[PDB]
Amino acid sequence: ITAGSLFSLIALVRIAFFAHTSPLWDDLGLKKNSYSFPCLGPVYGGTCGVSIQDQLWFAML
Amino acid sequence: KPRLASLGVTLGRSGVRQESAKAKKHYFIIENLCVGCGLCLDKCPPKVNAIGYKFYGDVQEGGFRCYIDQAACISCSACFSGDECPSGALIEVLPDGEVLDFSYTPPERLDFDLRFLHRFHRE
Amino acid sequence: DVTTAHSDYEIVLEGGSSSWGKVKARAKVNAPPASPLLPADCDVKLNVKPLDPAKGFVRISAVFESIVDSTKNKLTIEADIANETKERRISVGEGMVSVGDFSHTFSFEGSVVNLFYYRSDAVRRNVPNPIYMQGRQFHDILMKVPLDNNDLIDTWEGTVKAIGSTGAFNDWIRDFWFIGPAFTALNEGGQRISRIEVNGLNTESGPKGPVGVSRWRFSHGGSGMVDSISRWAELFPSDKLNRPAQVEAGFRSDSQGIEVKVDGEFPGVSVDAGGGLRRILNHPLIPLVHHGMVGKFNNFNVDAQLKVVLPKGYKIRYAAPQYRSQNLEEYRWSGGAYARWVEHVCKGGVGQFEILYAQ
Amino acid sequence: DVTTAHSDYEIVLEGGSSSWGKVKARAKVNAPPASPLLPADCDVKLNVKPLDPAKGFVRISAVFESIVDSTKNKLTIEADIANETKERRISVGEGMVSVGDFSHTFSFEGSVVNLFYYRSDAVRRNVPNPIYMQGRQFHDILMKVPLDNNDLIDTWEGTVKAIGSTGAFNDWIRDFWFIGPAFTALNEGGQRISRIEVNGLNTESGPKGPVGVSRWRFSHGGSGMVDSISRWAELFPSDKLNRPAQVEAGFRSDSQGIEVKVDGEFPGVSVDAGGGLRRILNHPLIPLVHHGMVGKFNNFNVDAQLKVVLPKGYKIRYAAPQYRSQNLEEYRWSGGAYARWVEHVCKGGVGQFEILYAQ
Amino acid sequence: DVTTAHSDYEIVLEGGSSSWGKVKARAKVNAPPASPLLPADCDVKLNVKPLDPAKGFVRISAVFESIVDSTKNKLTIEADIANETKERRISVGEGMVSVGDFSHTFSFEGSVVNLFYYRSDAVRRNVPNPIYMQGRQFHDILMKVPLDNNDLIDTWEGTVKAIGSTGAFNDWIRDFWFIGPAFTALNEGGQRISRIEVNGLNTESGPKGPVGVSRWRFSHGGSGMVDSISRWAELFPSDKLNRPAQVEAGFRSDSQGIEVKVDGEFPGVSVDAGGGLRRILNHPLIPLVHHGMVGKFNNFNVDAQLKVVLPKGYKIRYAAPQYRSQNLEEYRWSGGAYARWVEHVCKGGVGQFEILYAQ
Amino acid sequence: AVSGPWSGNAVHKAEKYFITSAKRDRDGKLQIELVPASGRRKLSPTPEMIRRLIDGEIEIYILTTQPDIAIDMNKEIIDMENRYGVKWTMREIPVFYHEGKGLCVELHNKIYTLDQFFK
Ligand code: BCL
Ligand code: BCL
Ligand code: BCL
Ligand code: BCL
Ligand code: BCL
Ligand code: BCL
Ligand code: BCL
Ligand code: SF4
Ligand code: SF4
Ligand code: SF4
Repeated sequence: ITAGSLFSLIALVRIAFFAHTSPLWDDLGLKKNSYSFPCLGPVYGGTCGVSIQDQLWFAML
Repeated sequence: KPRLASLGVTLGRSGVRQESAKAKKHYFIIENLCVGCGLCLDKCPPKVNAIGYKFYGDVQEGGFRCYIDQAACISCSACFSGDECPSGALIEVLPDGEVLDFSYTPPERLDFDLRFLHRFHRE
Repeated sequence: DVTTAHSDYEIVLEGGSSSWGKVKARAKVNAPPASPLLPADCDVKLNVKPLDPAKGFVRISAVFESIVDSTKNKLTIEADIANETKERRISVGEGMVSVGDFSHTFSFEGSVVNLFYYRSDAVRRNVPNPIYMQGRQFHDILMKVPLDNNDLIDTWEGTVKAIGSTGAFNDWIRDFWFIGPAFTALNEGGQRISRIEVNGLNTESGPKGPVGVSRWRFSHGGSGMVDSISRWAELFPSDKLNRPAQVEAGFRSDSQGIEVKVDGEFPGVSVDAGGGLRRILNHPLIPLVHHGMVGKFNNFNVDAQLKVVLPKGYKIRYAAPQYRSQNLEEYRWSGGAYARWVEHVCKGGVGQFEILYAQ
Repeated sequence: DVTTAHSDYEIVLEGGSSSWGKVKARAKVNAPPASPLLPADCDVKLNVKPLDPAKGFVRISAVFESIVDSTKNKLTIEADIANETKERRISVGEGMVSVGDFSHTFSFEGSVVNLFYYRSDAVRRNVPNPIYMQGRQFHDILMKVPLDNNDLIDTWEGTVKAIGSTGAFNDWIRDFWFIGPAFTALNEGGQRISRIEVNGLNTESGPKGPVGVSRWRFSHGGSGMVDSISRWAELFPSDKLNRPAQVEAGFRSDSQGIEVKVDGEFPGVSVDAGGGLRRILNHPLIPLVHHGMVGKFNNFNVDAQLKVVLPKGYKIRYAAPQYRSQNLEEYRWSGGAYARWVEHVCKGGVGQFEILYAQ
Repeated sequence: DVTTAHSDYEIVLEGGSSSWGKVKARAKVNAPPASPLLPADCDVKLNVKPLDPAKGFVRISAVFESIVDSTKNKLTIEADIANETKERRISVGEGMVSVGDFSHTFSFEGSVVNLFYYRSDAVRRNVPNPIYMQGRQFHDILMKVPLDNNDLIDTWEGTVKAIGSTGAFNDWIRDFWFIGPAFTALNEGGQRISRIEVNGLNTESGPKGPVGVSRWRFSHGGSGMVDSISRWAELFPSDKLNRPAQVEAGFRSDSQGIEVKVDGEFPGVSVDAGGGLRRILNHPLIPLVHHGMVGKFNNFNVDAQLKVVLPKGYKIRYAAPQYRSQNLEEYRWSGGAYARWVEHVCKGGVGQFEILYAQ
Repeated sequence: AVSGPWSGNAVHKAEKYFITSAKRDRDGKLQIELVPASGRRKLSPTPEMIRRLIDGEIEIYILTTQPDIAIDMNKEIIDMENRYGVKWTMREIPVFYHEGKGLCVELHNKIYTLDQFFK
């Protein structure tokens, strides 16, 4: 349970801290305009599942 | 003490019912900034196929970008209006020439963290 | 046991280049007014009709119907103000002043000149929204009051005698012109009233009866706070007066409190803010600084709702304080930050509340 | 441990043409005084004992016994004020000023002239109870002080030297005269202090020793707010002074708060209001406007009781705010609206509270 | 409706003849600032280094880094102030003023003269701790701004033209020098700004480019409230500057609230009080009177803690308001009387809080 | 140092300005106006605002669709694209400070000056 909480907490700390920008996207010069945007496309090896709605899914999963 | 005709103002505790309680501007892609996500392309009306794709390599290596065809663009400002662009490539030039990268920009600030001499956040 | 005040606001704006907005405001307050005579009630009416587009002239009317301690008081004004140049603005008008059984009429030929101590490009460049602009205003006045009453004659005879015998008339007239607390209002808004200058005090015959005539000229300077000086071009949207504009308001006051009703359309409610974005006109500073003078006498609780209605396709890009709720085209402000800003500005604060709405 | 202040008031009036009323006031406040030095305590005594009916001359005395930051401070005045005309009023008196081990006496021959910028019949006819009266006052002063101490001698010279070497002495003397926040108070009550004029600064020998003699003149104008100008006839009921009248008050102040004790009889408490109706004298505006200056620094809850006692056969025709309770002849005010008006006027508000009592 | 503000204070003092004290202050407030532009942030830095003991000269620096409504604003000053005599004090310094893309540098040669209207021995003998001292200050200014920008030249040309064509330039310049609410602050602290006097406005060539030069001189008088005049000797502990002293502070402000941080050591924090007893320096009156101007717009609850640390062997003889708790040599103030005095002085009150600590 | 993502635009690491018009005066001096990415104020490249560029507080760029860029940018841009929709490509050239000439554009391995670069 301790490991199972800290695991899904990672997806929650990311919703709280990276809703608009992250250290990586400030580096890649990008803005998370939206909460339900799927990916930015194939670019940078791809960036799928980066919105907070997707981070919500990875907390439920 | 005479007075003027009464003002009907029932705002507080009152038994009265309350009330319900042109091609001027131009748009462009900065190609070095674009990541080709195509969010702009889907805001363009399908009978005005202004935004389009341009390929020159593998997509996983930024091999594709978007661009507005000005010959068919009608300056409806749908791509810019919705704050779709995540990189700033989609920009707008006003009829007198200012370049806007985003529809509204937050104001600049200094930055410092406030601590306290004797509270929980000490020093 | 605890005082409370309730209020409702509403602004409806059109799209395109139109600066036209409809404003409605209802307020109800439970504390006594600072007026040393009660009850005092008052209704005001303003109507502006464009005479001709090329000239830029407009006809403005004003009616004041106020009963003060059972004393009927009425002031009526009809004038023709037009833009001569960027700093000069001439007005020709007539009006009537009635108190109880007394009344007297007047005709005036006047021009107002407005100059800014400096006009620098760097300010303009470095500033997107300038609030304070330092300046001064000069009024040329030619008053024409017929001496019909026995009292008018005596007020005129006395005035001429006073000028003749007292050297300090230009200075001590400012103690009369601003009666009771209006004089303290001068220092409060950072406004300096210069000494009046009497060009002439000559009696000229009129078909009705002898007409005392005064030709005077004065000046007054604003540290930047004064809106007449800082905003000279914005308070006269004559050229934007495509159709007639009217502002109608009134209020009731006594020991129990104040009831106020305000409504009317006029241009200039919306002004360009840069980058294709529109914005509600900056709040006038003089009214806030002038209300902090009477609004700091009773601890009160604020219940204010500000309903703003925007044009089709027009949404807000930014507002602080942020709207509590949005409902389709209309956006609502109530509670939280906004009912702190209302308590701020009802006590004399001038803190900025900005709404930017772009198409 | 809450800002709370308790107060008690009392007015007893006689019948007939008598304007005589007894006033008692006690107050208790829990916030620190806006005084850079504490503790500061003070007792004041005023006695007016009439001299002859035909002349209209009266003898007024004043004693000030205040300890400021352990420094005993005394000021004593004995004067003979009489009515010369409607605008002139001459006073002859003597007094002594003691601070710690220092003391000096003075004798003065003075006259005050009071003129209203206008006097119109229409204002009198159409306004039954006017509050705001624009005017100016002129003081003629002949000060005479015996210089029997080294410290007094040094002050006498420096002044002459300063006048001789500084052209701006008439202007910069206003800065020294209104010590601390007293100067700020000038703008606050809409009162303008004009430049003093030194008729003469001559040393004249006296039997005791060299005596400094000064003969100066000054003026000051009121926008209407000032009670000395607006109410010149009402602050000197000399002719109504059949028996000696005395007002006695005192106060204790420190970090913990203020306790005030005031009591005394004098005429002018009741004035005719028209239509056979009497009325309590309009509240002085200067004290309220002057207390809003220090009363706006600590939030508080009011606990004030105002007991008013009327003459036999004399019942109120109207009061706002209305008396909470009525024990027949004696009426009581406490709570509700009245507590709302006390918080209003203790913070600088000047809202009207009128009582009309007819036989 | 009440908001909350949290603050912490700290004063550490050394023993012997040392006047050195360390002061730290943190504050956090939840009401909107009175500034009509938000957000407005600001960081200030002051450093004073002694150049030579015999001369008494010291080098003072000041940096201002403020962003106002997204407009970067910076002012830099480097000056050499020294004590010439009891009333004269000459300063030689250079600085830079940058707003957005605009910047201009300046060099000044200046002297300030401070005189007290009177200097009596009796006041000194009978009053152990005087607060109000009546006085006036005179500034001699020789500004040297190079006209590098197109805008500078135009501001200078315009200035010369204005002087040439307007007789009232000495008077109306005070409406520009004190912009917006700054004009109102003058009357508030009982401070009179006299008319400026232009000795000369001459363009003198410099190696870089034409240098507009201004040689002006002005004066200003304090009724006693002003600390620059009343305390001229205390605000410059040059001779007590054995080691460098620095005061560092900054603040963040917007619609939501204000965050302030202040820290630094300097001499003069402790001054002799008589009878072998030391005492914390009397609170400056001008800051309190100036903050009552913006601190009276929102009802607030006070949460302030004042930790005072004394030298070994040094124990308080007396404090009002009394310290809530004590920890050996450290004494604490919080709550009760102290959080009434804070509510008092944050709204403009100047009530005395005195601490006497003897060895 | 640098402001956070929350202050101003988040994508930017330093404030961004775009030279929007390069008209010339009667004397032939190049009047350069650069507006920021937000775009609500007009500035000229004064020493105080160049001084920011030395420390990287701001960055300046020019669009290739500018009405008066003088140099035939489209032909050169079209050639490079063909080397490795081609027409409508737009780019942002990063203006840099050369102490000897002021603002220069390193276009195609050849330094240029704003006056040389613009019409
Ligand atoms: C209040 C601040 C200023 C002031 C501000 C201005 C302004 C601003 C201007 C005038 C100008 C004039 N002034 Mg002036 N004026 C002041 C003091 C005076 C005094 C005086 C008794 O001391 C006098 C005699 C005058 C005389 C005059 C006239 C010669 C002239 C036209 C007045 C008019 O038609 O009003 C009409 C009569 C009324 C009762 C109107 C009152 C309107 C109020 C003040 C605001 C209402 C507008 C509301 C906020 C928005 C309404 C929109 C609707 C479409 C109307 N001024 C003070 C010092 N004055 C005008 C000019 O330039 O002439 C060439 C003009 O534009
Ligand atoms: C405060 C507002 C006015 C003011 C208001 C008046 C009024 C009103 C008049 C005087 C008049 C006089 N004034 Mg004056 N006077 C002011 C400033 C000054 C200053 C000064 C230090 O600047 C000086 C030297 C003088 C000098 C003088 C005297 C020559 C003369 C008589 C004074 C006296 O006997 O007081 C006595 C000494 C005292 C300490 C009394 C203080 C009384 C206080 C102010 C009010 C107490 C009454 C209380 C509310 C009700 C009490 C009822 C009891 C029956 C007493 N004035 C200011 C500017 N002055 C008088 C005159 O006309 O002479 C011909 C007079 O009627
Ligand atoms: C604010 C009240 C007074 C004022 C108070 C004083 C005082 C006091 C004196 C000066 C003196 C001077 N004044 Mg002055 N001065 C005022 C208005 C002006 C104006 C103006 C714009 O109107 C000008 C141009 C000047 C010009 C000048 C200079 C010629 C000279 C040195 C200034 C300096 O180095 O500042 C340095 C630049 C700064 C930004 C410093 C600001 C400091 C603030 C005000 C207080 C900081 C101290 C803090 C509370 C404690 C810090 C301890 C640390 C060890 C520093 N004054 C007003 C009217 N002025 C000085 C003199 O005598 O020269 C011979 C001096 O001692
Ligand atoms: C306790 C805190 C209360 C509060 C306490 C009070 C109190 C107490 C009082 C008011 C008063 C007023 N309040 Mg408030 N008020 C509150 C909140 C509000 C709210 C709201 C919730 O939005 C509103 C709409 C109001 C509205 C008002 C007005 C009805 C009124 C001031 C009238 C005015 O503008 O005179 C404008 C006045 C003038 C223009 C001056 C006229 C005279 C001078 C001499 C003219 C010189 C100008 C010159 C001639 C002009 C130009 C001429 C032309 C150019 C020709 N209050 C808060 C919640 N308010 C005051 C009042 O008057 O009540 C009756 C008052 O005493
Ligand atoms: C928090 C809100 C509190 C409050 C907060 C405070 C605070 C805080 C303070 C007071 C102060 C005072 N309060 Mg309060 N006060 C409250 C309610 C009350 C009530 C009540 C409940 O009815 C009363 C009776 C009082 C009474 C008083 C007085 C004891 C005192 C002002 C003294 C005065 O008149 O000086 C009159 C002063 C003068 C006349 C000026 C003297 C000096 C000048 C230079 C003289 C020039 C005049 C000239 C020479 C005159 C004429 C000369 C003659 C003509 C010859 N307060 C409310 C509830 N009050 C203040 C005080 O002084 O406390 C000690 C103060 O700091
Ligand atoms: C609701 C009640 C709130 C409150 C409400 C507010 C509000 C509301 C505001 C402030 C503001 C301020 N508050 Mg407060 N405040 C509270 C309590 C506090 C406490 C605390 C708990 O101890 C602190 C530390 C502060 C601190 C502060 C500052 C950050 C700020 C004023 C800055 C300043 O000094 O400008 C000093 C200013 C100047 C020196 C003037 C500069 C301009 C003029 C023209 C210069 C002329 C001088 C001349 C040139 C000088 C000399 C030159 C040299 C001699 C050379 N507040 C209480 C609890 N406060 C105000 C602010 O500015 O916020 C941003 C504001 O609006
Ligand atoms: C609630 C506030 C406290 C108070 C708070 C303070 C504080 C705080 C301080 C002083 C200080 C002073 N106090 Mg104390 N003081 C109080 C009451 C008094 C009384 C008294 C008998 O009540 C006296 C005589 C004094 C005396 C004085 C002075 C020694 C000194 C100011 C120096 C100065 O320049 O003044 C000289 C006189 C004047 C400047 C004004 C002239 C007097 C008035 C304006 C006119 C008197 C007219 C009188 C009625 C005579 C009749 C007039 C006739 C026509 C002749 N205070 C009240 C009760 N006082 C200050 C100090 O100690 O500095 C050394 C200071 O910091
Ligand atoms: S998540 Fe993967 S497959 Fe889906 S759009 Fe993004 S890059 Fe393409
Ligand atoms: S303005 Fe309209 S048509 Fe043109 S590119 Fe944008 S969305 Fe497409
Ligand atoms: S939305 Fe932005 S990143 Fe996506 S294709 Fe358009 S310009 Fe490129």
